[PDB]
Amino acid sequence: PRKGPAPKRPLVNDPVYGSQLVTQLVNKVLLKGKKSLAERIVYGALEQARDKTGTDPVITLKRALDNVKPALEVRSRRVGGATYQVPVEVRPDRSTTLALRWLVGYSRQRREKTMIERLANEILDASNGLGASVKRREDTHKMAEANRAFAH
Amino acid sequence: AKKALVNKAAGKPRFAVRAYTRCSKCGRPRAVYRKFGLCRICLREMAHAGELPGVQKSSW
Amino acid sequence: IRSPHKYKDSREHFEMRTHKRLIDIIDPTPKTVDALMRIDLPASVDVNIQ
Amino acid sequence: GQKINPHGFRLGITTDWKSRWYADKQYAEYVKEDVAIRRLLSSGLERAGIADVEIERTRDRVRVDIHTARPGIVIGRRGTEADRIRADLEKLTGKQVQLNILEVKNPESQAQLVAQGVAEQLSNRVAFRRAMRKAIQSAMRQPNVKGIRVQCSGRLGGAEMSRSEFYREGRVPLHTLRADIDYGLYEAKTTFGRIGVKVWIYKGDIV
RNA sequence: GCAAGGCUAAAACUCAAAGGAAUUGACGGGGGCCCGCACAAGCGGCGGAGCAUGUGGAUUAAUUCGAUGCAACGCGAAGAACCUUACCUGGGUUUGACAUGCACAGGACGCGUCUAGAGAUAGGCGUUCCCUUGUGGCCUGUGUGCAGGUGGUGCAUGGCUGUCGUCAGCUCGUGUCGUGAGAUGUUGGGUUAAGUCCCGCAACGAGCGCAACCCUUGUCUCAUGUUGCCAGCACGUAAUGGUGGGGACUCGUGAGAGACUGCCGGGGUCAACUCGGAGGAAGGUGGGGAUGACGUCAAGUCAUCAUGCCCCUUAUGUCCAGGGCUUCACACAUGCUACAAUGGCCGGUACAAAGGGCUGCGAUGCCGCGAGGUUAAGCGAAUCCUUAAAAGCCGGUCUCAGUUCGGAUCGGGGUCUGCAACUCGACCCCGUGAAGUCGGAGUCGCUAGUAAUCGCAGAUCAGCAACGCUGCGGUGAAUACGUUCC
Ligand SMILES: [Mg+2]
Ligand SMILES: [Mg+2]
Ligand SMILES: [Mg+2]
Ligand SMILES: [Mg+2]
Ligand SMILES: [Mg+2]
Ligand SMILES: [Mg+2]
Ligand SMILES: [Mg+2]
Ligand SMILES: [Mg+2]
Ligand SMILES: [Mg+2]
Ligand SMILES: [Mg+2]
Ligand SMILES: [Mg+2]
Ligand SMILES: [Mg+2]
Ligand SMILES: [Mg+2]
Ligand SMILES: [Mg+2]
Ligand SMILES: [Mg+2]
Ligand SMILES: [Mg+2]
Ligand SMILES: [Mg+2]
Ligand SMILES: [Mg+2]
Ligand SMILES: [Mg+2]
Ligand SMILES: [Mg+2]
Ligand SMILES: [Mg+2]
Ligand SMILES: [Mg+2]
Ligand SMILES: [Mg+2]
Ligand SMILES: [Mg+2]
Ligand SMILES: [Mg+2]
Ligand SMILES: [Mg+2]
Ligand SMILES: [Mg+2]
Ligand SMILES: [Mg+2]
Ligand SMILES: [Zn+2]
Repeated sequence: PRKGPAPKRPLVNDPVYGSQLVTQLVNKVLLKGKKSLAERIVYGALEQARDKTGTDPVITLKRALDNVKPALEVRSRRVGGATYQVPVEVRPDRSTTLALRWLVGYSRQRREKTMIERLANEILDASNGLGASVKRREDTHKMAEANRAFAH
Repeated sequence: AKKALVNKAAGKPRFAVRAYTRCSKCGRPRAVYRKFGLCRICLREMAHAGELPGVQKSSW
Repeated sequence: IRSPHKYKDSREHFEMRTHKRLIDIIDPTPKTVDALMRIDLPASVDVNIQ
Repeated sequence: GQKINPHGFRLGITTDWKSRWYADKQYAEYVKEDVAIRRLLSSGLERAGIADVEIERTRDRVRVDIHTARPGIVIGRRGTEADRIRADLEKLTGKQVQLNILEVKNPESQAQLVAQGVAEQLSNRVAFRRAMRKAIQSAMRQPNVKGIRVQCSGRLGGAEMSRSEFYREGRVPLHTLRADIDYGLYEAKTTFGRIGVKVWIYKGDIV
């Protein structure tokens, strides 16, 4: 708003996985107030990923988010008779939020049966750097880099 | 409304289910609260005038 | 509804409070019960002997 | 219009009720009885200056306490008009009735009495601003009146175009619900219709 | 004067203004500042399909009527079978379905019967109490004045209400300045959610304004122990506090403390105030509700009610019996349902608040798959009912399909209220099982216990409200870098 910033609400660390990250994904996939259901889906996906790989699910998630972390956005502006996109830098928190939203959205509309295996496959693809979120990040990066001339 | 309809309601009706409740101040047949027997607008005016024991403005 | 016509969004609410207490189990001594039935409280409060 | 009733606003805080009874099932009957007897008081007894009407019901017994400026007109010719009014009252209620007139201290600090006087002046066709000024100066001559607001609305002198005007003096803090305001509403009967009168009298914050 | 055209220069006719300065207001795609789910980041929808409600148009006997941008469209209307009802057809009444003055008399009245669709009409009854001797109450017939209208005029109106708008400014007294309208105060610099305050100022003061006092919620203390609770015990019916016992505890409802920039650090004309800290339930207004200034929209309401002028009085008054207010080639607006696997079904299973209750809440028990019916105890209620909370959790099935998704339509069969349910009610059982697969351009709401989601209760009411309204509770998020942009 016009009257300065608004502090962001804090989060708690999950007893099962002591990191704010897992709570962040639960919050992002939470819909209709079913926090327990979101936790169940994320735990099933993480257990599936651990079953398929062997390494720690939080480490796989960290690899995935580091791979899908973007650098610049393409926020647009209009001055006169035309509108053009302006590539600007992104803060780490905003980049993490955008990548998590992209991952969740692409896992929601995948061609599988349940979100356990859907999110397991999505996080594994993001960890290996070949998934839908990675493709979206590459597209955003290149289409923003194509507008480097208008960098005011 | 109509005083003829008021008298018709007040009288003892054949096929008693034909009866109905109206306002005790103006005879409005709608929005009549059985606790008081007045219509909605008359009830509001009476509450503002403060002539109902126990009825007053609510804030919560 | 605050308005007499067509303005449904103008509403005023009212509360009817009623306070109950003094449910004591005082003994039915004849002198005190006669005194109690002889004394009378203002009509704003309702007495009920059980 | 857009201003709420001061009496209702301060109801349950400072002011009291004009009808005291305790009925759970007989509420509708008591309300009908009260409105009927109030209609009876309003009709015919208008010139007595009806300011306050108090109704009390104590265990199937009707107590009536009417505040009027001149108890003489109510009492009539040594208990004749009052006796007839009480007889009509018992005929209407079906129960024993006590009708007692206590006093009115002064009909210039009282709302629904200043308004009644102004309405009478307009009915007998005196200048409305002149009556306004007379009532206001009398309220100032009254000892505890820190502000009196009177509003005149209507045709205001037979004019086809109705207009709404008011004067004020002192303080009339309608937003101060801790304050004490005497509010009254009466209508003046004119030959081209009628004129409604509202009076707000501010008599200090609180006792 | 080569020309363009320059110079001198009228009239008829037309209108009562054309104009010059300055003031206020408003406006600007002018300048400066600030703010708002207003922009931006996201969350969930509408517009696509079906259903419910209101509207326009068409039909008809009426589809009574009003409302028409935001601020009308689940509005008036918090409950249309006749009743409501004000509309249509037909039939009655007509000094009247109702209240009074004046001339007369006596019944008025309560019941059943047949006439009638009922309204209305008479055949049989009791009777005039009042000293109809006179006064006194009541009513019929001639009436006479009158009653009556939901007929109109909200552009004659009062009251009430919406809107700008919880917008923070709007004015007055004295003085001063100018012929005057008018200005000043209300300007200038900080400051606030705020014309809140601070320092100067031909200004000095004040009112309506702001916060505040009213109510709810957030901590503790004192008081209180029943119908509420069970700390140390007895009692263990039945473990359903069931009983004594207890004020240990919540809790209930009476009174206070506390949170008011209170204190400190730096800053700020040292003042306003700003930023951060300790103690705390809460920090700057702890959160919210009530609280709506001068006035505007000739805004709405002659249909809550009331009111001036006109309009009828065998009728535009009134009643009754049916119909209609619920129609239907279409469009709009507001809500619900889905289009599924965050899911459907089967079995088990735990945790609420706030309300309602003698024309009632129907604890159990029985009948019925079922809604419902029967006898019946307790309950004017912290002891009784409502009362089972659903979302939440576990095991199996289904395996992305117009489907174990979807419940619109239709046939058959029952229950409840109502004299009466085709019009014209709700619910229950079986079977049949449509569109719909995320919705075009466009468009709506939302910053914290918010949006999102799931259930509960009330009001209207005999039945019609688990799709409207008002409140209650559970789980419960992501974004705000910034004010250039609508
Ligand atoms: Mg009814
Ligand atoms: Mg100007
Ligand atoms: Mg945006
Ligand atoms: Mg939609
Ligand atoms: Mg659509
Ligand atoms: Mg219409
Ligand atoms: Mg609505
Ligand atoms: Mg009818
Ligand atoms: Mg009808
Ligand atoms: Mg009329
Ligand atoms: Mg108007
Ligand atoms: Mg100004
Ligand atoms: Mg000025
Ligand atoms: Mg001020
Ligand atoms: Mg205030
Ligand atoms: Mg108008
Ligand atoms: Mg209108
Ligand atoms: Mg009217
Ligand atoms: Mg309709
Ligand atoms: Mg709806
Ligand atoms: Mg199904
Ligand atoms: Mg189940
Ligand atoms: Mg059974
Ligand atoms: Mg599919
Ligand atoms: Mg299809
Ligand atoms: Mg289906
Ligand atoms: Mg779309
Ligand atoms: Mg109901
Ligand atoms: Zn009424």
